[PDB]
Amino acid sequence: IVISRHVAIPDGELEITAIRAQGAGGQHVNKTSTAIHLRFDIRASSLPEYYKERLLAASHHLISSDGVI
Amino acid sequence: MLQPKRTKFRKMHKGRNRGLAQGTDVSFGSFGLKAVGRGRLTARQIEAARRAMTRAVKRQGKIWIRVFPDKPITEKPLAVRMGKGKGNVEYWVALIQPGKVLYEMDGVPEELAREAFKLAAAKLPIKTTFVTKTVM
Amino acid sequence: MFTINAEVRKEQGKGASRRLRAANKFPAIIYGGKEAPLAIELDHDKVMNMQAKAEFYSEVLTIVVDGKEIKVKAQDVQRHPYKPKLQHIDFVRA
Amino acid sequence: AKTIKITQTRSAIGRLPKHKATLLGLGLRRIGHTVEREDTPAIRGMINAVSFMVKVEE
Amino acid sequence: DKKSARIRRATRARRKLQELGATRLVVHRTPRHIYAQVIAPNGSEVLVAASTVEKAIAEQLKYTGNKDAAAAVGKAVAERALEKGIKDVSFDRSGFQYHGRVQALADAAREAGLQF
Amino acid sequence: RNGRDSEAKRLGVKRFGGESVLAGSIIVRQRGTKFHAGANVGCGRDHTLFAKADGKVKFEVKGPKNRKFISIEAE
RNA sequence: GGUUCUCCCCGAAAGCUAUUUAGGUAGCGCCUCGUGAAUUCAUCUCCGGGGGUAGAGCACUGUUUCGGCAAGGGGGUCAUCCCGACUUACCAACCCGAUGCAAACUGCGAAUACCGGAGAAUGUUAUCACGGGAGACACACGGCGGGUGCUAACGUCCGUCGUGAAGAGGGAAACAACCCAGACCGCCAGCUAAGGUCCCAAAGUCAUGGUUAAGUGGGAAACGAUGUGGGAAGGCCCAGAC
RNA sequence: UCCUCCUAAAGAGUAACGGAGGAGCACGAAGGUUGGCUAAUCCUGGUCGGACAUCAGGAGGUUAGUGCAAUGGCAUAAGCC
RNA sequence: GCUCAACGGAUAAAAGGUACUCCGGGGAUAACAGGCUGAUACCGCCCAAGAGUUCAUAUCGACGGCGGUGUUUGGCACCU
RNA sequence: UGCCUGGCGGCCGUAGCGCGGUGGUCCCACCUGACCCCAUGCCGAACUCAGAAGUGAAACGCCGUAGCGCCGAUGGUAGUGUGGGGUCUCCCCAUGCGAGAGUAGGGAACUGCCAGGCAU
Ligand SMILES: [Mg+2]
Ligand SMILES: [Mg+2]
Ligand SMILES: [Mg+2]
Ligand SMILES: [Mg+2]
Ligand SMILES: [Mg+2]
Ligand SMILES: [Mg+2]
Ligand SMILES: [Mg+2]
Ligand SMILES: [Mg+2]
Ligand SMILES: [Mg+2]
Ligand SMILES: [Mg+2]
Ligand SMILES: [Mg+2]
Ligand SMILES: [Mg+2]
Ligand SMILES: [Mg+2]
Ligand SMILES: [Mg+2]
Ligand SMILES: [Mg+2]
Ligand SMILES: [Mg+2]
Ligand SMILES: [Mg+2]
Ligand SMILES: [Mg+2]
Ligand SMILES: [Mg+2]
Ligand SMILES: [Mg+2]
Ligand SMILES: [Mg+2]
Ligand SMILES: [Mg+2]
Ligand SMILES: [Mg+2]
Ligand SMILES: [Mg+2]
Ligand SMILES: [Mg+2]
Ligand SMILES: [Mg+2]
Ligand SMILES: [Mg+2]
Ligand SMILES: [Mg+2]
Ligand SMILES: [Mg+2]
Ligand SMILES: [Mg+2]
Ligand SMILES: [Mg+2]
Ligand SMILES: [Mg+2]
Ligand SMILES: [Mg+2]
Ligand SMILES: [Mg+2]
Ligand SMILES: [Mg+2]
Ligand code: NA
Repeated sequence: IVISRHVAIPDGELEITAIRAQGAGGQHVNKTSTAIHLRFDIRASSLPEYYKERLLAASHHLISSDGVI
Repeated sequence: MLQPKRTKFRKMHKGRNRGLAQGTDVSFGSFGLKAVGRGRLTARQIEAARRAMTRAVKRQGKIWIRVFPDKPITEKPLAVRMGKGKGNVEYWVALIQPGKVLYEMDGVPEELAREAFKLAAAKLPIKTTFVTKTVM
Repeated sequence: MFTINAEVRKEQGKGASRRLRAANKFPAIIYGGKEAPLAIELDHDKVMNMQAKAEFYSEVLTIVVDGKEIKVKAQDVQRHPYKPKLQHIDFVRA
Repeated sequence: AKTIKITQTRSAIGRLPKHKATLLGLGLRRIGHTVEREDTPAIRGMINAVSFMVKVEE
Repeated sequence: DKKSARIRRATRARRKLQELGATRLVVHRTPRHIYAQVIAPNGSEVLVAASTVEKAIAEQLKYTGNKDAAAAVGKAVAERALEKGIKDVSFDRSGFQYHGRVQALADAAREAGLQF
Repeated sequence: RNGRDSEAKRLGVKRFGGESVLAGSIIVRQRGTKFHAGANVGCGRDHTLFAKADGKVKFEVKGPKNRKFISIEAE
């Protein structure tokens, strides 16, 4: 929701879905959607430049090649 | 954010909200916003109403908040079982009975009075009206 | 000098007074002095109009009961909590 | 002296134990059952206690 | 002060006597003219009160307000009590320390019939 | 934390006014001298008021402090 | 898990306390059988009782707003040296006035309930004691007072009442616990309760006034609107208004 | 396990993995009894000495204390000698 | 003479694993699913500070509020 | 019989506090003195003793005084038992009980026994 003392996330630019986890767990991890899958567009979010720019000028495994985290 | 500076106990019972109200007649200002309904006013609500009210008028006028939350309402964290003790204080509310004058105001023409009080009552979960100070 | 008609409260108490206030009247009590205070029922719309004037309480009033006329000053009034209504008034004789 | 005739008009089923005992202290057993009792203040109070399920013809 | 201090000193034993229900003999010393009384358990009426302030005991003494005058008063209340049939009483210091004039009165009355 | 308590003591007024008693029969159990020892009524170390004569209880407001006393009238 | 012929009579509990105890058991509470005994018991009225709950209040414990106030504080008028004057442009204790709030606040304080006494009526002794026999200690919903929970739950845990359990019949379409109501048996007899009366489907297309235009009736909030019925006043206006 | 308040619905009782605290002792004087005494705070003075010791007066009126928690008491003091 | 304190104390004296497992029971009680609820989730609406060159309502909407759905994770443990 | 005073009470603020006034024949109080009876955790302050020289100044009693304190109606409201109903975490209706606060006002205590002084 917040990063620095100045920039923050209004949650109106951050969609989350509840999907299933992996690995062990029994008949629970099968049905129950307990893992979180978070998507966050940067190109079209209320973030400053030098944040949008600095993300899109990076190579992190969380950042998709389409400017979405 | 109104709050009891150094209360006595942290958590208190839910209780009830039966009866009519006591802060009923306009005491301080020329006019006021009586509560026709019944319920609770979170500190966030009182703050938003006071801001929506003190901005509709400029720094002109004077406003009295005849309500103060002084009741800690607790909620359990998300995804917990029942039991294991009472929750944790998360906000403070003032129980409002029909008749409690929530905001008094003076120093502005009744035009600004009614307008600001409508702008404020838009931010409250409880029916309100507009009352004038009465005599005898 | 506001003239106010009236009637003696036939039966008194909470239930009767609530029936009264539902009948578009309301009670009031004239006391002050040595005579027994007079329990009065009296119309609501007239009186709620009268009290709207800033003179209703500063001046004197002529309560009419069985032809009798009483000069009184409204000492104390029980208003409704949130409705523009009156529940009761203390009319002090003289 | 003067007696008074009392009937039952409602069921004593969903009634409080005080009212069960009061109907017993009147002598009423059924709905429509009628009895005759001395008209004493104790009896008149015993009636206005269950005034909702007893009909009186003084 | 002085008066209420002594009175609260007395209140304890006064109330204890009022509890025990005894016909209590009371003493009120005073820089002059020591007084004495005898009051029934209900405490609203006395039976014997022989104090120096009576002119029968006035002249017969040098100074009302010495242990000797107190002894005369004690003998006087004792005689009047044995006249009133009161054999025994319970002494009341009334806050006064049972040392000087009050002790003189008490010893006198004790030797003069009253079984307190 | 919380969760503790103590078994209730069963204090109170075991005998009320106008209530015949025997000698020594307890009348009031209490902590303080909320009710004070009147005539024919004792006061145990528990501040328990008990009877000192077979009579009838009586509550009064004797005294300048209005403290309530409990007498027993052998009626 | 199962436990086998019949009728009649009474008929519970799912609570407390303790338990390597929690789904078992033991005493007691509740049922039954026998005996004994007292207005012994209940209800109503009166009389004597103690409370500190609801409500209220803010003297107390805190808490809260506004204002007046001001010891002090801290600046300069100060060097106007033992000492105090002013001001503070300001900072404010205490106190006062006006406004609320409290399960763990109370100088106030019910209704009820409970205890005790007396008085009649009624109750198949309705009561207590002992003895034979138990069962039961998994309770549920509804109302009322609550904690907890989210002033969520057919949630949970308490107090109290009712019901189901262990009670059928009528109503709520259907619907253990809601409303009416307690089934000994038979009747092709009647009056009623809740609930109903156009047809399914027994009973009013009932009578008098009203309202609703929505199929509202026959799901729902903030809020919004010349919807329409009413009431009370007003403003301007035949010195002719809108 | 025991104690105190509240929940607990003005008799008793009353549950929660409900809300707030405590104890597993101390004392031959901290008990008995007799006698005596009366607090906290603030103000004004007054050697350091200050906001705050001690001294005095005043206001106050028990807002102190109660060997240790809370409640209930406690001026006849249960408080201090 | 016992922190027999698990404090009505079962012995003077006793810790674990089991996915190699077994038996007796339970939906009295969990995992899945259905259920009641709707915190959470999602969706809509009210207010309008502001942003929108000026202009709140093209578009967006602070501080706050009112609901709907029953897609999530929960809650309860009602069915198995 | 009237007043004043002292003791012991009933009663516990309609009785207390304040403000103004007044009292010394008796009483009471202050007071004088203290080797002593006794006394201080130092002090004849207090307690105690031996007396009254002096004063009602303080104290206390009494009178007036509402400035508080206190008491306190009548109605109305709140709450509530029982029955019923709703638009139901809140109410309404029929009935019974009915406050609290506040208001009008009241309010400068009343009183028994004994003893003394004075009037008589
Ligand atoms: Mg009513
Ligand atoms: Mg129980
Ligand atoms: Mg309350
Ligand atoms: Mg069991
Ligand atoms: Mg059980
Ligand atoms: Mg409930
Ligand atoms: Mg069963
Ligand atoms: Mg049935
Ligand atoms: Mg049926
Ligand atoms: Mg059916
Ligand atoms: Mg249905
Ligand atoms: Mg029924
Ligand atoms: Mg039959
Ligand atoms: Mg018929
Ligand atoms: Mg038909
Ligand atoms: Mg429809
Ligand atoms: Mg209780
Ligand atoms: Mg109770
Ligand atoms: Mg001690
Ligand atoms: Mg002593
Ligand atoms: Mg001691
Ligand atoms: Mg145990
Ligand atoms: Mg064991
Ligand atoms: Mg292997
Ligand atoms: Mg198996
Ligand atoms: Mg099975
Ligand atoms: Mg499930
Ligand atoms: Mg289940
Ligand atoms: Mg369950
Ligand atoms: Mg299923
Ligand atoms: Mg003189
Ligand atoms: Mg002297
Ligand atoms: Mg003088
Ligand atoms: Mg009152
Ligand atoms: Mg006489
Ligand atoms: Na007014």
